[PDB]
Amino acid sequence: ANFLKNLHPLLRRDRNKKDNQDPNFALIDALNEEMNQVEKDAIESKLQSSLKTSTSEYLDKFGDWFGVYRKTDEKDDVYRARIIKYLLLKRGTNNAIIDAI
Amino acid sequence: ANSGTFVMDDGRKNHVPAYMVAVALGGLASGLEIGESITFKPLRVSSLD
Repeated sequence: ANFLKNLHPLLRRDRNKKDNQDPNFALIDALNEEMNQVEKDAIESKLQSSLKTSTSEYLDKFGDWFGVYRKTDEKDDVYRARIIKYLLLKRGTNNAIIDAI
Repeated sequence: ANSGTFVMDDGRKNHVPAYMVAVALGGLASGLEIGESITFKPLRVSSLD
């Protein structure tokens, strides 16, 4: 969101008093809105690269990597908990069998 | 004699009577050097009635 900072210095950054319908300010603020929205999305994209904070599609990618597939109507939190549990399954003892049952 | 519309920089179309035109001639003549004349000079008016 450095669009106005790296813009050509002579161009106006502020809607001009002489005209409330200044098309230059309109175009600049439009482009600036798109730049800031893309920056916002790029910041929020970090949550998808972590198993802890992933959501639907990327969480499905993680569960496909781990071998665990989403059930019908299975939300993100229970699904990630089920993946984590599936990785940490004790096996080979009475207590493990009892828990599996 | 003439009256006309002056398009203000603010965007308002000032359709004004003839004495505002006389104000424009007086403001033109005030800036001209002594001895000069407003004859054949532009008036910077958008339209006339």
